[PDB]
Amino acid sequence: AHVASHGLHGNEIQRHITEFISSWQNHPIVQVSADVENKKTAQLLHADTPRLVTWDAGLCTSFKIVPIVPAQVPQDVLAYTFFTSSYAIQSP
Amino acid sequence: MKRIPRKTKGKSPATTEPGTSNR
Amino acid sequence: TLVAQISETQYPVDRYLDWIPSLRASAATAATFAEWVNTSMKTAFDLSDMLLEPLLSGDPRMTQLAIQYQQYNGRTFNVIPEMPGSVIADCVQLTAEVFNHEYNLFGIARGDIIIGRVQSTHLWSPLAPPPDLVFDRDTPGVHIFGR
Amino acid sequence: ARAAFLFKTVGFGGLQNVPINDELSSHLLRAGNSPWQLTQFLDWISLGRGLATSALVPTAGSRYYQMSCLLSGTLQIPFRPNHRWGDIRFLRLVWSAPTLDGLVVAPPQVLAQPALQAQADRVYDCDDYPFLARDPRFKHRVYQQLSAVTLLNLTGFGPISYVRVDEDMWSGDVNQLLMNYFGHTFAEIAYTLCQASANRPWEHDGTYARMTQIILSLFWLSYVGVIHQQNTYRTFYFQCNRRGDAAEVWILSCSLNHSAQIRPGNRSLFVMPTSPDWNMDVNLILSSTLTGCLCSGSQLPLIDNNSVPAVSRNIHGWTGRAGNQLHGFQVRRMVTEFCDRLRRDGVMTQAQQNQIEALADQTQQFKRDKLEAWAREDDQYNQANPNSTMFRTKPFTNAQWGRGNTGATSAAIAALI
Amino acid sequence: LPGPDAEKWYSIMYPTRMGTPNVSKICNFVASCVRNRVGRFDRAQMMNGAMSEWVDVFETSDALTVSIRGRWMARLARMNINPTEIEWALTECAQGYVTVTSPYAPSVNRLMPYRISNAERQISQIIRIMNIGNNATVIQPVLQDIS
Amino acid sequence: FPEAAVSRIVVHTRWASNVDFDRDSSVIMAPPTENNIHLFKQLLNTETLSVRGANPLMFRANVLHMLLEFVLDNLYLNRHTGFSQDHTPFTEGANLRSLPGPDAEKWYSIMYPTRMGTPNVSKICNFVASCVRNRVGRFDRAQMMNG
Amino acid sequence: LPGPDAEKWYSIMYPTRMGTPNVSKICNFVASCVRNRVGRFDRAQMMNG
Amino acid sequence: WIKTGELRIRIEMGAYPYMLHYYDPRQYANAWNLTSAWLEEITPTSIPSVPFMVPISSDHDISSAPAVQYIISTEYNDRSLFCTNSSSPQTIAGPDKH
Amino acid sequence: DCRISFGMNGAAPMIRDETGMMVPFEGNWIFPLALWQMNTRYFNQQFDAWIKTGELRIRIEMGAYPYMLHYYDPRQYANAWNLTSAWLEEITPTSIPS
Repeated sequence: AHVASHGLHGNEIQRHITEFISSWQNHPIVQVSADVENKKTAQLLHADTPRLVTWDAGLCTSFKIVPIVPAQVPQDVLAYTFFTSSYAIQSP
Repeated sequence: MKRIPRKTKGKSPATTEPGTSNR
Repeated sequence: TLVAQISETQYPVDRYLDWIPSLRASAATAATFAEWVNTSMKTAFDLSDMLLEPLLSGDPRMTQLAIQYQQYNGRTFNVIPEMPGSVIADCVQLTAEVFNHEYNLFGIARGDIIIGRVQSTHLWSPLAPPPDLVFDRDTPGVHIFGR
Repeated sequence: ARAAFLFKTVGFGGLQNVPINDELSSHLLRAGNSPWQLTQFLDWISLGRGLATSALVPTAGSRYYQMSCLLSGTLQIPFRPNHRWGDIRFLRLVWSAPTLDGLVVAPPQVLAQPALQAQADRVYDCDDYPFLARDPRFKHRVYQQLSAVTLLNLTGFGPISYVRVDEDMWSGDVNQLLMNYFGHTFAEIAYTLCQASANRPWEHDGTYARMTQIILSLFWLSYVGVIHQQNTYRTFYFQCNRRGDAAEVWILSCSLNHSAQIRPGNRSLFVMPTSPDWNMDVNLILSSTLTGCLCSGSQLPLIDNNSVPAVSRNIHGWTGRAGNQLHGFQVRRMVTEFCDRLRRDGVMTQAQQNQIEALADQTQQFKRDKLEAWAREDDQYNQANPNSTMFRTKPFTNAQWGRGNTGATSAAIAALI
Repeated sequence: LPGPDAEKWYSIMYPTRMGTPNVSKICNFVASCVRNRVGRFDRAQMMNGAMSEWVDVFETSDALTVSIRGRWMARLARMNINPTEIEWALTECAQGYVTVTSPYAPSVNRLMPYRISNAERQISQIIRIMNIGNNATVIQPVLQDIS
Repeated sequence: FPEAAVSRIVVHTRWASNVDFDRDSSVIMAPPTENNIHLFKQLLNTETLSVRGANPLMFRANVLHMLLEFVLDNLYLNRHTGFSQDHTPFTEGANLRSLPGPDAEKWYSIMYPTRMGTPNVSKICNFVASCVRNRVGRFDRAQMMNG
Repeated sequence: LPGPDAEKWYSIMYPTRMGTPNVSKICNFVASCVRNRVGRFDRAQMMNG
Repeated sequence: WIKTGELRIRIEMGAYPYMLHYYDPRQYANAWNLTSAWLEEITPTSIPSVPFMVPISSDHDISSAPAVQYIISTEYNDRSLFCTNSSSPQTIAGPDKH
Repeated sequence: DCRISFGMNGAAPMIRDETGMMVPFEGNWIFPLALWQMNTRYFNQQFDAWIKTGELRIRIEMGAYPYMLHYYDPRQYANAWNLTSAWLEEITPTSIPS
């Protein structure tokens, strides 16, 4: 979990922003967002910092196609069949 | 998926190493 | 075929496992060995009666069975049956021949070992060491010991 | 789109056996038994304080050369006509398995018989050893090194690199993808790219092949001074921390509104440091490694026979009849060429140049005294033990410390824009 | 996509998936499209584990939104720094009483957006100066807390 | 094959067998990370001073016996079970032999490497990619048949 | 067909569907038939919906 | 002498059973304990499996850390090794087997 | 300017020279006492292991220092590590024990 901070991958909690460590004494110091609920021996980052990095795992579109007036019509083909299985037709 | 809550309102083998002893 | 590979018999057979240490079995030792070679075969074929028992009554380190009888005039008649092949025997040897190569797959390692400190950060396998960490009898500055 | 896979083993420096012994070869197997892992050729330092020394491996070039030897001997075992891989030994070394997975100590039965009398300057064609010919993946996995080596074995000088310029490479989102490299050091960008080449075979004109070529391009153009903070290539330019210092640190930086005019067309050439001080310049030596990977998948233009020693002429995939020539250069001298341009374009003050040069001088001296001294240490050993002669670093001659053609190639590179 | 029923979205992400079962305006379209441009198109050469560090894919989306996120990307990427730089910075600030070292392994997909132009910092600090607006209350602390 | 950092081969007679009669002479070995000393001390290692540990002079003797059981335990005839016509893209139209019992398709994955495609970029796939498609399943059959 | 288990009838409506898995008089037949003549053959040009 | 001195002994054995102890390469590891216990338990009759301490191969860059060993083989014996990081693209550090 | 660059993928870690050369943890080094004091933890952690069972030897420059003696019976094994381990570990940017 820790070494991840150096680039070495899983062979620290994201809550960490700053991980400092002195060489002449045993007393590490880590900073966490002031908005957290567990300031347990952690130091704080008060700055009103903006969230630049954000992710979207969904679709990268901002327009959607909608039905205004529904309708249902008869069709020659009703579904796809494979051996005994049968899958339905899903349009885009 | 993860989730980061908003802080604002929106539009809504011995292993004992030889130097690790604390002094 | 087997026993002849742990004792000194004059039976001609290819020895493939001579590199695996073994003493020179005495009749007594050979015997107990036989008993296993015996029972193992019985339990494998679901036999519950005799089979080889009689041969295990004294120095089973044998070569070949034969029977004869004598006449009052001293002449004798010796009958030595011509033993044919043996699937079991050959198979044992076949697999033994393979063992001589795939020996590791069977949990056995060949060669010797070397006890000595080696502190480093390298990642070579101790089962496949780098040449200059191993030395042999015909190496300079070595000392060999005896009893 | 490469189709001929051959490499050239190293030659003896006037020795009567490959310039490597047991002690050395054993110590090289750093990251394991595989002589194909990357961390066997290059170490990774968080840079800027550079110059790693070792009792047996003085410089970074020292290692690069040594590996070249190790592979040069060992490889001759399976490349014999009988293609046997573990019946004969080479210095008490023997291959682990057919797929040349790793190296190990020769079995007693083998140590009993004489070793393989390996020869020098040999040229082999992978496709001859069955196992390699049948599995393209395997072949590719290995060639990475094999080519990287021949790029250090074609000439008695340093590691050859490939510089190309062609606006047609920027076709597609290739541009977008590069910007992700902004902020990283050359060393980092190269190490990673090199490491990731063997993952799987790639197409000769794919986003990989292209980017790696562009990076090389960018690096060199900056190294020489053609591209810079106020004369960028599509806003890209490598900025050096403090040119001349012992260990240089270049970072891919961005600069807007100073893009230079690039001439349409496809142009390329080969470069190579000739001054011994390359054994201590991590970037120069990485740049070659990277080039090597490029070759593992793409077929570059042949190198003109007349630019390389006899032994290495007409090598199907590398040297040919009439092709591009090699451009050598002294490290120190180039430093000035670098400066002159920057100064002239008004990015560097005369004063600053004077400082840099002064440093570069100081460095050269330092780096030389070392190399030159370790050299003796070697000859001293070779006389002491004639049965295990070797070289901890590629041999070099006093002549190699000259300027010879620096200005020439300097201009040549600049002429790619 | 992440979550349950990933195959539920396929139908919407790739028009070409639905065949051309019937004779409908919808199908007339699908019939018109080319088969080969769907799914993963190109991927990164570098990878952690068996997963690629990045990839290019065909899928429903809108040029505008894509184009926007494209620039947003760039902008951030330009703000990149690498630990080595941090070493120099923190160390220099210390006026030489300590020395920072930030170790790290090789990677190109390690985004650390922190670099900007002085111009930007100036503009920003002019805003700060205007904020005071002669209200001692705003300064009072800075001065004190520093002392 | 196993998807893991390290995998080794091990001897284990009839681990995947399904017989009518049990010769019950198995040679089962455990993974090298555990102790197998027991396989080499079944014999003359009776009057020992330590539970763990075998006697080297009885090695060959023990090993031989082991090879004997390795054979005895494998003395069977290979029974012919039915097949199924497979239409998985990778083994299209092949006739895979189905073992007896439930989940016959569970074993396919192990009986035919080539079945799993080449989905990802892994050492495993690099292999599968290397194999030839056509050699899997039923290869040749008898002309005579009952039913 | 209409109703449930329409795929139940396929087996009877189209001989050619069952492959040629085994060596049986039945298969010898199926093997003999031509693949292309099964299912819809030709349709009207006019249509509602 | 063996432990902290400069004595190294090659025990001639011929053939021998072995046992493996895998360890995390990026952490200290001293095999003296095992090799001690091995020597301790040798007998005019017995001889426990020889213990080897091998590193865990990895499909990604890792930090290094000291490792003290006392027992190595004298010829290849890792033949039972089938494959390292089988599910990954390649082995970066440690024994690489395909 | 001395600093340390960790090792990776089996490679060895290295500390920086005074001329800017980076060497591995072995050989003969020279440390002015102060230098250690200002980094006790980090150093003890990185070097101790190599000093004890490895091949590293350091000469700490002190000038003058108080000393204490520990006599022992020559006919019986005696290892002074435990004693010197404590010393090194108890060094501070403000103190050193006899």
